[PDB]
Parts: sequence; structure tokens; C-alpha cells
Amino acid sequence: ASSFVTISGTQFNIDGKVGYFAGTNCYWCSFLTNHADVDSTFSHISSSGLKVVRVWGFNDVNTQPSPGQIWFQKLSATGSTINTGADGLQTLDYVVQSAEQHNLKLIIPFVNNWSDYGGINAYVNAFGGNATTWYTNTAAQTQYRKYVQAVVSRYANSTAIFAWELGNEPRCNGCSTDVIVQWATSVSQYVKSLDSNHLVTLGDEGLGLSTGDGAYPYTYGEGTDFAKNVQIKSLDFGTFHLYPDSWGTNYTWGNGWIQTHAAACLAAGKPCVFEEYGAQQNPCTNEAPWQTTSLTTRGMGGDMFWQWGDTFANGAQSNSDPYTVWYNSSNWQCLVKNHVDAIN
Ligand SMILES: *[C@@H]1O[C@H](CO)[C@@H](O)[C@H](O)[C@H]1NC(C)=O
Ligand SMILES: *[C@@H]1O[C@H](CO)[C@@H](O)[C@H](O)[C@H]1NC(C)=O
Ligand SMILES: *[C@@H]1O[C@H](CO)[C@@H](O)[C@H](O)[C@H]1NC(C)=O
Ligand SMILES: *[C@@H]1O[C@H](CO)[C@@H](O)[C@H](O)[C@H]1NC(C)=O
Repeated sequence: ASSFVTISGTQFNIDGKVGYFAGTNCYWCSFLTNHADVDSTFSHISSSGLKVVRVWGFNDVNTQPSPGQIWFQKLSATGSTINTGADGLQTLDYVVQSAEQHNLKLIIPFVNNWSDYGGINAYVNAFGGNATTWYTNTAAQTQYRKYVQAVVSRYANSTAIFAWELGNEPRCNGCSTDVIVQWATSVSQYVKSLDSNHLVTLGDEGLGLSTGDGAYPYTYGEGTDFAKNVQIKSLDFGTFHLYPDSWGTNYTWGNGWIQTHAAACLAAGKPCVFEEYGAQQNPCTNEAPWQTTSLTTRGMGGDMFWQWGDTFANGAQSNSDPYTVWYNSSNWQCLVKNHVDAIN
């Protein structure tokens, strides 16, 4: 079957099947200009047994790029432009087309917390203030909502959308945690006013949760309170990410990070998605146990490793980083095929 992705009890219902899912992150999929590269990458993800792919829904610039370069939105104080051209949201249109074709569903965030592909920084450059006043900067929010509408309206009736995502890892460094609560409440309500077919999620890392061991990620220094955010009515499921290497914690501490988040989700009556995770050292040994913890913990509805790597018909490889798991590699065997086999 096909149909819209929904929540059934505390699990996801994908194409009529209720149950745990595995997926992956492929931010770079959105920016592929050769259609054949999207298709081969998506054929590999689908043949691996993964059901969901996380792709950027943004590509923000302050200056128009060199002709032919991809850009989805140009942020300016004197009038912003949303690019619906061939070098614009038409590349995201094909990603959605290919997902429909390959039986995949997509998680699509609307703006980056980080300056990669512009992010909140690009809005700051156009509209003033800074990274934390962004959330309540009227001109910035007005353009952000116009972009939301430009993306959402394209795919609202597509069955390929798993969920709309407010942003990639939104933080408000040192802010009261209410700044994000209010912003998320308002934006998620707006998203729901545009599309009543699809799920909506925050896209936060999960920071701020008092049931843990007091390490920094559990503290409230980044303006987010996980339990508060996940109780927002217009958000259907929680998201949380995990990077011990960037956070100063060891790898095995990741198990408790999953468990606490899963409990918080279930306490709010909703599923959690373990949406990004990676380990730079020995990923097979350090990440396999996280996969098993998520698969075996009540309240977890699925997990998406950070990040797919693949290669194209012309010999070019995809964008990558130290976390990339290359299709068909040893780590693909360990972290993809063996995990997918275990879900069966
Ligand atoms: C951001 O702007 C607000 C309001 O001026 C200010 O209170 C806060 O200190 C600023 N942040 C930084 C990091 O300068
Ligand atoms: C598309 O989805 C909206 C709900 O978000 C619904 O109101 C509308 O009828 C659908 N469009 C078509 C053409 O079915
Ligand atoms: C890692 O961290 C926890 C404390 O968070 C500690 O109890 C455990 O012994 C440590 N494990 C390794 C392998 O370092
Ligand atoms: C992946 O691996 C199999 C060998 O297991 C091979 O048949 C196929 O060509 C490979 N696909 C790619 C993209 O290399």
C-alpha cells in the first residue's frame, strides 16, 4: 500500500505496516543536479531495507551563487527570493519524485541551526539581531514562514513525506527554554494549517532532560527542554541526536541517552525517532549497541544513522564526513544490513 505516514499507538504506520523502522540521513541528496545520482542512491537505500531518508529542505544564501550552483532561497533586507527554478526547488522536487518511485519516505527540515547551507546565520545577515533573537525577529520569521509555505505547498499531498521538521538541531544558546517552546508551538501550528496529512517534528538534538546523569547534553544551556518540547500538541513525535565525540562523553553513555529520551517520549504518549547518531572511532563496535538499545526500548519508533555515503555512475563520490557509512562497505554490512536483518 501507499498512503500517508501516520502514528498508530506508539509506533509509526508506513504504507499500512505498523512497526519499527530503520532509515538514514542524506542531507546532500537534495543538492544532486544529476537525476540519475538521486535514483541510484535511492535504489541502494531502498534495496538495503531502509524506509526513511532525512534530506535538507533548505539552501539559504545572502548572495546569488555562481550560475548553475544550487540555491533555494536568497535572504536579503531589501526583498528575498525563493528559487523555484531548475537550480532551485526543482532539485528537491525530483528527490520527492524519486522517493515516491522508490517507496521511500522523507524527513525534511526547513532551516539549519548551523551556518552550513546558510542557516539562521544567513537570516541574521539579512535581518539583523543575532542567533538567539532569530526566533523572535519579525522580519526573519516572516521570511522563514514564507519559505515554509513555499516548500510545504509543493508536497502537501504527496505520500512520500514522513514528516515536516521545524529545523535541523535548533538551539538558543543560553536562552530561557520558553523561547523555543513558544516558537515551536507557533510554527508547528502554522505547518498544520498548511497540511493536515503529515506529521510534524522539531528536529532538535534532545538536549535538556533531567533524568540523565548531569553531563552537559542533559543540562539546559542550549535553550531546549526535551520534555516540554515533546508535549507540544502540534508536534507528533520527538527527535534526538547523539554525538559523544563532539559532546565530551564516551560512547557507551549513548545507551542511557536513548533510554531516557525514549521514556520521555512515551511519557508524552508519542514515539521518539533516534534521528542522528555517529561515532568517529570504530563505528561498528561503538554504534551497534546503540542500534540494539533503540530497537529494544519501548517508546522508540525508529533510528536513522548519520550518514549515508554513495558514489555515482561517473565515478564521483558523494559529499562525506568522518561519520559517513559508504554503501556496500564493511560498515554498511555492520550498521545497515545487519541492523535491518535484526528488525525483520
Ligand atoms: C544577542 O542579542 C541579545 C539582545 O541584544 C543579547 O541580549 C545577547 O547577549 C546577544 N548574544 C550574544 C552572544 O551576543
Ligand atoms: C490535499 O490535502 C489537504 C489536506 O492537507 C486536503 O484538504 C485536500 O483536499 C487535498 N487535495 C486533494 C486534491 O485531494
Ligand atoms: C563511560 O561513562 C560512564 C559514565 O557516564 C561510566 O560509568 C563507564 O564506566 C564508562 N565506560 C567506558 C567504556 O568508558
Ligand atoms: C554492491 O555489492 C554487490 C556485491 O555484493 C555488487 O553486486 C553490486 O555491484 C554492488 N553495487 C555497487 C553500487 O557497487
